[PDB]
Amino acid sequence: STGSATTTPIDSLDDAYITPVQIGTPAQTLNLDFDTGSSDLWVFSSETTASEVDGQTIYTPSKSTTAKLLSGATWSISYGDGSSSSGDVYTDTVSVGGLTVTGQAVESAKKVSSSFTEDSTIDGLLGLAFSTLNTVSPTQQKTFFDNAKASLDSPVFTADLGYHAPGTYNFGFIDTTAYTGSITYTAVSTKQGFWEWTSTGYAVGSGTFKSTSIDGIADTGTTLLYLPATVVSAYWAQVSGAKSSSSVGGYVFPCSATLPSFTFGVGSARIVIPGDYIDFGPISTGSSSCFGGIQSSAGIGINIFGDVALKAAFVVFNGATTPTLGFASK
Repeated sequence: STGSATTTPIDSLDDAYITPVQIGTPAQTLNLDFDTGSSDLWVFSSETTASEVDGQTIYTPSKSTTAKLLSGATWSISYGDGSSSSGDVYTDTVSVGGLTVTGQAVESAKKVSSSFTEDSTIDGLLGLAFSTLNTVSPTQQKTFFDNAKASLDSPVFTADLGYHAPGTYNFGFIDTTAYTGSITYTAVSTKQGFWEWTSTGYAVGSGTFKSTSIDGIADTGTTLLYLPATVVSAYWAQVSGAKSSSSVGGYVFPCSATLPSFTFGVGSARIVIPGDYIDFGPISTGSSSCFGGIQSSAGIGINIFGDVALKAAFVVFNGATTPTLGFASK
């Protein structure tokens, strides 16, 4: 089997991407944030505290003939940005782009934090990291990809995020028409539950590539690119008027600036992030100061190859017995 679904930016900055997911019988279609940095599939629902729902489409398990309550099960998650959610647990039939998993754990939110309530476009998350991070208790549950794996033509999914445009998540096959040149594969460590890999270095604009190991995670659920302070300083030093602002919360630059590209290494291959991808717009409405898309990971505890980096590539998440990551230009 295979599946193929279009993923769409939620706003004009590509702050996140949503992908339609069919849950239950008859299908209830919710738009979920596919997140390769977490491992819970959770949804706004008929059980979510009413005052914490603001425009989202909700899953109503009592209207699904295939929903089953996982007796006594609970879940509770906190994300790197400080957001959180919690609730109880159902299993139900879940389909993504034609690919169906029966008995998928669907985590129903009873409570969500303000940042989720305030985002009317995101009806929940679909986690695609390793199932060892799943937060269901007393028994951890498997991700959609883990459940689907044995049925897939090949044990892979791919992320092909668009810049200010729709993209694609594919399951079970590599679309050889979706990238230029070849895919370079690189080792993954699953020790922390993430798609964790080591980049071979970086370049700023037309600068000579610096060979240096940068351990980080491929995380479709994080907007920006977070890298060591040394690397990030070297980047913004090439932008006139750029500075790190403690009040804004990161590097900012004059909106009139021409941003250099940023290159990261994948083995001996190179992925080039165009300068425009690094522009996340006015720091507030009407401001002539803009927020940068490359920020320091200092304080996070890990480097994160988020959407800013991933949308510059066709990315293979290879869930073979020994997982790997593949990157191609496109």
